[PDB]
Amino acid sequence: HCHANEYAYAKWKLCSASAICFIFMVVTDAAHLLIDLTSFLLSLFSLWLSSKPPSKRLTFGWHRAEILGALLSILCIWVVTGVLVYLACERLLYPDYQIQATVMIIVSSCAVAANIVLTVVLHQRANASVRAAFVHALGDLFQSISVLISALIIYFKPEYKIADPICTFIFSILVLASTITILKDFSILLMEGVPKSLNYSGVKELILAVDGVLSVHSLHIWSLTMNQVILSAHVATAASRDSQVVRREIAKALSKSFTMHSLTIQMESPVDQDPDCLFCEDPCD
Amino acid sequence: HCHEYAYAKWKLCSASAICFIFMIAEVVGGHIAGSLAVVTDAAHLLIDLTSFLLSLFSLWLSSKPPSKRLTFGWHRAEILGALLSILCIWVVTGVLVYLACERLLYPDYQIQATVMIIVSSCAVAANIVLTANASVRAAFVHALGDLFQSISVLISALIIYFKPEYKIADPICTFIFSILVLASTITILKDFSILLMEGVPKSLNYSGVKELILAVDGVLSVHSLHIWSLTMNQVILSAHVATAASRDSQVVRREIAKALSKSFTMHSLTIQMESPVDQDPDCLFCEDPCD
Ligand SMILES: [Zn+2]
Ligand SMILES: [Zn+2]
Ligand SMILES: [Zn+2]
Ligand SMILES: [Zn+2]
Repeated sequence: HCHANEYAYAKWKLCSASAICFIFMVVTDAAHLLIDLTSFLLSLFSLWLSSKPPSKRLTFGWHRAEILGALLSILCIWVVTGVLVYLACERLLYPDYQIQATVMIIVSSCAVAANIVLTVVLHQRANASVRAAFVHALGDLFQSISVLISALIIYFKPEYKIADPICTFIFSILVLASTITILKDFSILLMEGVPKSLNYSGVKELILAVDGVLSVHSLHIWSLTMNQVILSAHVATAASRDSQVVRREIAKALSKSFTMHSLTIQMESPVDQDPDCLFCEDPCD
Repeated sequence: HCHEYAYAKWKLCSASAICFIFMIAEVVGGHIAGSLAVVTDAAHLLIDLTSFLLSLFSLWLSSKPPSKRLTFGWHRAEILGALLSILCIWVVTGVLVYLACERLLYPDYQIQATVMIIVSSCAVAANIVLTANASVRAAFVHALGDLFQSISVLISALIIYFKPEYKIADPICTFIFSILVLASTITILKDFSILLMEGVPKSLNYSGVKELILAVDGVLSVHSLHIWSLTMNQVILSAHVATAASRDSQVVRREIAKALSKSFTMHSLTIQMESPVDQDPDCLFCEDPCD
């Protein structure tokens, strides 16, 4: 008949961390004291949207909205990065600037400790929702050390005085290198692309492992947000065989292969027309 | 059975290049000259430029057929680029309102708008020379719409040449134009978001299509009804259905899909055509959409 364990593990992840970065929240230096707080509050928002039920307009529910908000946060990250870059290139163009070289250090003192508390505690031992907040936390950890160490030279030998530019540069660059991966991941998720953890051809062999299947076309198997996969394909079997028990055994095999979320099978007839099935011939791969 | 590219590129890539140099002119008149009002349409021209860009981009993608990792072609990358361009519009409007409210609170500036007027005067004249299916009309309506916006920027600045008394025509006009453009963004982004989360198309109705299902001799009971569209107008269908053992299930779904095609166009569709086991009270995982 084809028919709150791990998501609930996330309630104790940010609801506290939100208040923590809130307490965390020089006047211009306190600017990024909220870029993390807002992001993680929106992450919790995404969690509550994952809690939502299905509907008619949204038959599957309100799930991918989580990735939507995630990528929105990532775009705001893209934003704040370029902001810092503008500051750095301008202050390169304006190499003159005066401020005590430790007043920012002494407040980055708690910051490096502030960030690392929430960052690596949020480290894994696998919803990307958590990971998106983590790489942000891991991201602003760079902001914690972008000026802390890079200003000590000014405090010690200001004959260079511009180590903050290069350190900000490299840290923002590494944040972006962190982004690119999950960026392309989220893309192919929303791009209706099959999940990374799966091998289309592998699933094909899983199918063909049954005596019943003689051919399969119009196969489509993509996933929801994280581990919720949807399956569709056509199949022709021996006309002598009972599709019902056949398809039941098929679904049995697909389940015993690995997890599923939703499966549809056309169960076509052997009849069928290969020479012009080219419309769904095969994925070019 | 379960079922020009050059000119397509050229007449649209070249047209986008015409819009590009349009932007180029209105922006070389833009920054150093005045820096106050003219930049308003700049984005609008630029955002429509990017719209044409991403449409031809999507054609370029469609030139690549689907693959193993991509079962449905590079279509939805259209929406990706669309929403990204939307966010660019949002950030440019944001910096615009930022500087505008700053100049409002900080009146410390001065402008000889006249020399900045004529560089923006022929700009709307350039909007005049650039003038079917109710879409080209909608584009002509868009064109007419662009005028109302573009023509408004001058008439504001003109009396100021005679009336230095107020001088505040630029902030308010920039503000209202930002409102119009952000409202357009709101509309289109609501549309595209509802499209995402694998939403059903607005042009169609779940209840209507499921009634079309239930209105056939074969059907006895359906469930798992999951239907939606890809990017713009290509819809996909998935659902289960049980009926009597006597029915020739194959021809049943055959005629079902036939009547569905008859109802309207689809891109893909699958049906499981389930059995009269029917664990109805335990089908709560597939009982109905909450609506
Ligand atoms: Zn079922
Ligand atoms: Zn075929
Ligand atoms: Zn087929
Ligand atoms: Zn059920």
